[PDB]
Amino acid sequence: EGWVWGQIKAEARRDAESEPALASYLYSTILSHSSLERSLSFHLGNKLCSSTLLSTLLYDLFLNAFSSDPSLRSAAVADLRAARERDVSYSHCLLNYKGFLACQAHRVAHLLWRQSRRPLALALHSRIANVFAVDIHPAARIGKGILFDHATGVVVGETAVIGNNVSILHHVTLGGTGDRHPKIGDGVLIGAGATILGNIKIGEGAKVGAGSVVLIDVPPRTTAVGNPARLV
Amino acid sequence: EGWVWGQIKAEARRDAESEPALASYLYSTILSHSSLERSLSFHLGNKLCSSTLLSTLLYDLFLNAFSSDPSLRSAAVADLRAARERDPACVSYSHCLLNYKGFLACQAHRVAHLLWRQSRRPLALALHSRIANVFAVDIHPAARIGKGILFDHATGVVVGETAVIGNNVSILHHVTLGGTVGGDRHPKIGDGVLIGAGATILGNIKIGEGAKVGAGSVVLIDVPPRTTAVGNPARLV
Amino acid sequence: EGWVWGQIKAEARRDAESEPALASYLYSTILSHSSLERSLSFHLGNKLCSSTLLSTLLYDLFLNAFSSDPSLRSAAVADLRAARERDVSYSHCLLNYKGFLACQAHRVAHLLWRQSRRPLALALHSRIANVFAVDIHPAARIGKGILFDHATGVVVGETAVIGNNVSILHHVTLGGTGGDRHPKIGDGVLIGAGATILGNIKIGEGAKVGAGSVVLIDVPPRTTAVGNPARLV
Ligand SMILES: CC(C)(COP(=O)(O)OP(=O)(O)OC[C@H]1O[C@@H](n2cnc3c(N)ncnc32)[C@H](O)[C@@H]1OP(=O)(O)O)[C@@H](O)C(=O)NCCC(=O)NCCS
Ligand SMILES: CC(C)(COP(=O)(O)OP(=O)(O)OC[C@H]1O[C@@H](n2cnc3c(N)ncnc32)[C@H](O)[C@@H]1OP(=O)(O)O)[C@@H](O)C(=O)NCCC(=O)NCCS
Ligand SMILES: CC(C)(COP(=O)(O)OP(=O)(O)OC[C@H]1O[C@@H](n2cnc3c(N)ncnc32)[C@H](O)[C@@H]1OP(=O)(O)O)[C@@H](O)C(=O)NCCC(=O)NCCS
Repeated sequence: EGWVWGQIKAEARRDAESEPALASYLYSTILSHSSLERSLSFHLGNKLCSSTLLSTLLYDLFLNAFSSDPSLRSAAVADLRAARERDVSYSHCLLNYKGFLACQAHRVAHLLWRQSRRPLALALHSRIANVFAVDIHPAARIGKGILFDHATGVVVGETAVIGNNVSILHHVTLGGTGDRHPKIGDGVLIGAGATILGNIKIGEGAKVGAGSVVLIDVPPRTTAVGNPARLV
Repeated sequence: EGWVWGQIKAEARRDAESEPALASYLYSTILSHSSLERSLSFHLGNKLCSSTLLSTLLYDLFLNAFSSDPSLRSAAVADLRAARERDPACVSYSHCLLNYKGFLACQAHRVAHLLWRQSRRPLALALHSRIANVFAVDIHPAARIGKGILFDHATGVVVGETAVIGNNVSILHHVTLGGTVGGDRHPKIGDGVLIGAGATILGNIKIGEGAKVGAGSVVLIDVPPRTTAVGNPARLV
Repeated sequence: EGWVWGQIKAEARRDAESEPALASYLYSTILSHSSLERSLSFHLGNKLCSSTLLSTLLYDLFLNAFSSDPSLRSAAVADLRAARERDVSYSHCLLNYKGFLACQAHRVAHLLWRQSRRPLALALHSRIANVFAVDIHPAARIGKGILFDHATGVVVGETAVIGNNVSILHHVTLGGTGGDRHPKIGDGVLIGAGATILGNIKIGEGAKVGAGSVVLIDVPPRTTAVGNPARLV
């Protein structure tokens, strides 16, 4: 993290000196701080704010969360390495990637939902669907190192589980058909416009083709595709 | 309705004491009010506003609509009950009212549909655009929807100018009821129909009563009532 | 153009008198201007502004682009004719059509991407994805006479090429599967709603890709691809 943070500063410092119309915002958002945690809260606050919710209130809200849970910072960094490897600049991904931003703002919403602040967690969950166009129910359990390519259009149900190092592309739907939502193994690649329905199990290292409609379980390391989807 | 309105005010009261940050907003929107019609209008006007349209201008507009049409109030309650009785995530009445893109969009549409029949079409499209921006629901003002409609995860939905949606229909996210130029060219949905996520239904075809259309399906033919349509291209089951 | 603008000013002066809820906004946007570029620049600036980017700044940016490049003004009028022909009243298409407004904002980002103002280009690119719900990489080459119908949900890759007179619909994905790796769409093609096209494959002139289709192979001119996976018809 400490080095990753060192990158973003240098990388945001270049974009500042070369593009003056983004200089101010880059300073306040990134260059004026001394920690990724503070710089990520400052951003998420300004992005998710509304009449109902001040920007300052949310800056405070995400800052406490990040400073109260070490796993979150461990995730935010892991989700940032996942992009720079799998996908951009480190700083662009910080300030421009809806998939990254929303994943992080979800963990806070997940936290709030565990700490019995459900009315606020659903409110924050509503902003996320409005701004980042990502629709993950707060109760959903997601891992770290998650990549959301062009996250516009994503829907994750209430009782779904997303393992680590999963790549979920645009327009993916993990929904029902109780515990009625899919469980995604570590290192799964889900294709664009894919819909996976019902409490089923996608195996580790598996891959799901674009436009697929998976109803049945998908064994690890296997590739499933089609409408309906069968094992290749 | 007075029960639903009474249930909303109660749940809102519980949330205002459990979370201070949402207190003031819940008061002004729900608690400080005496009816559902006024609380809905107050809320729509705040989510569908811009520099083009003031929040206060819209407040009056929806408020004049609901007060000049009993059917509009009936549709909102019927829609409220249908998210409590039907929705997977099992929402309380207040959370559907405030946080649900679908239900909220549907009530903004009914007014837009009203400004179209009342020959205020340049306004009916201005308000149609806002609904698309904010709620991510693209229904033409000339489209006919019933009441008791469900809209899970609203974002993505598109409904055509000539389409017809009956009562108690469940439309899921990313569904398209669109064409295949002039005339009846969009689908007619019967009552009780469930339309799966992502599914696209094209043309002046009729999805009969109680039928079901699975996710990611591409329906191009008529679907006989009380049956199930599925696949690309969709087949009857 | 000199007429299509004359027709916009006509339709706009009409709605301005038939709905005073929009009267000041129409005057400010359209009727107080003497060019299509200025009104388009004005509008696109208010539609895309945020805390990062002032509306009066983006109004300066769009104005200086259309004024520097005559092929922008043409591509705008082309896109306008296309929607009027294929889909609006001209005024309505100018002010409320997400697909149109996206295109004309994208080309400006594309210019910045060539003129090496790539941080600004991607900034402007990221607003266009918010406001207009169209995700086109500034690197993507698009022609003119382009129609995005209910433009929500469109994703266009970095090495995609979209030819003249193409109709791209609801929920289309022109994506991948470094280097050239995205679709190349010929002139006159109609892409269906929900369709996903993947790879450095070519869609020939005047072809047709059905709705919800998944395209992985090339598609020969003047033929129709359909289904999942897509078969020629
Ligand atoms: C399926 C995928 C994951 C590749 O995995 P894979 O193991 O290499 O799959 P294969 O290349 O072996 O597929 C070969 C067979 O599966 C079929 N197939 C492959 N991808 C398919 C798809 N997306 N939809 C339907 N069928 C598909 C092929 O038609 C072929 O069928 P065949 O056996 O009858 O000849 C990949 O092709 C894909 O779908 N990626 C989506 C990524 C995306 O959408 N990116 C958008 C970026 S903007
Ligand atoms: C289609 C649906 C309505 C089921 O209706 P149904 O009458 O019970 O049909 P069944 O579940 O009994 O399955 C019947 C057949 O159709 C097939 N089938 C069902 N749903 C399918 C789908 N979405 N795609 C492709 N094939 C499907 C089944 O494989 C089965 O095949 P078979 O004849 O070889 O056995 C349901 O599967 C569905 O798709 N719901 C939408 C899910 C959704 O949108 N969730 C989001 C909530 S967050
Ligand atoms: C493919 C399309 C362009 C029609 O073009 P076309 O050249 O006339 O193709 P046809 O109508 O002759 O199709 C006939 C056959 O292709 C099949 N077919 C056509 N369109 C299909 C589609 N979108 N999906 C699956 N199958 C399709 C038909 O079932 C039919 O089957 P058959 O081979 O057994 O006879 C049209 O169907 C389409 O996909 N339009 C999308 C536009 C849209 O989605 N608009 C939304 C507006 S809001």
